[PDB]
Amino acid sequence: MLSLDQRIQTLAYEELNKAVEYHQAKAGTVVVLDARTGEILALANTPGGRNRAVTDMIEPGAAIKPFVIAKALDAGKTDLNERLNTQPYKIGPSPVRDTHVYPSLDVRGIMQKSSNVGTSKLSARFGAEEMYDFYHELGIGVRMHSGFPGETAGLLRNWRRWRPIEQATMSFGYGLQLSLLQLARAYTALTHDGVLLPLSFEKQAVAPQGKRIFKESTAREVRNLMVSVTEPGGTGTAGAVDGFDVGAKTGTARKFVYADNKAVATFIGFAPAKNPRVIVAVTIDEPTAHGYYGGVVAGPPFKKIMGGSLNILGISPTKPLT
Repeated sequence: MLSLDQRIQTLAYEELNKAVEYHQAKAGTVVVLDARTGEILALANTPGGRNRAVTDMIEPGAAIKPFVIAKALDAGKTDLNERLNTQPYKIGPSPVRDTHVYPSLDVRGIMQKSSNVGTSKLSARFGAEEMYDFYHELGIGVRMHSGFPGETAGLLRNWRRWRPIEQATMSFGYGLQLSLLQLARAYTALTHDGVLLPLSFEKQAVAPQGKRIFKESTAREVRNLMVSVTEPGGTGTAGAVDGFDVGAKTGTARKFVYADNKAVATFIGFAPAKNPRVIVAVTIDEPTAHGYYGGVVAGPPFKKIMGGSLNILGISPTKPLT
């Protein structure tokens, strides 16, 4: 009747509490979607006061980067061969920096290493109004109308109020806010070959009519780029799943005072990367023990939830098991 798959939800709820307790976090959330139909297979929240996946508005941090890269590729403002100067720079007083000083990176490196500089430079190739409409067409600031009271629209500030630094920080996930469900929805544009899905709490006999945001070719090429995140040399190797190519993104969103230690560890990805079937999104709110970063904190729960979901759904491994 409903789209909930109890086998996946119980797996997700248990793996979530495991991670939340181990790292002594304030809260956590997991979303599992059918990557081809948008059916919500699992929605787990801890300490399960409210449905945080739908209600809690967060700055996504680095999790939004693949959409800026996809947009730059879709419109032809960059390509897969271009190497971008990724030295840290400033816009007036405000700095734009990565964790490491990379002299140059292509779009694959920007995804792989999670480069704020590279992503902001690609975004700066669009006008403020262009990015505003892009973010709004991704559903940022658009209510899900899931039915749960306390649902949030999200925050997308009017483009006319954007300072140049603010457009830059939005490109790597600060200055706009959305729920984990909204963020998981947006990734259907990458898995469903450029077509954004509306999501559904009930079973779907066929994928509903979505809305195209990217060319099919753009979505496929971006998916390949994101597999470098879980492969050695990427920030999300802790989310690799045995027997699959996993395209994913990690982020450590910082919170208001931006604090250097209070942060929401995020890990979101899909598999099988080339022909995705499952989206898994994990957020761990304010971990205080055994790590800080989305990769190390939310990676392991993603790994087990993704691998179990693929197994539960009977998805054949693409590579030999180890």
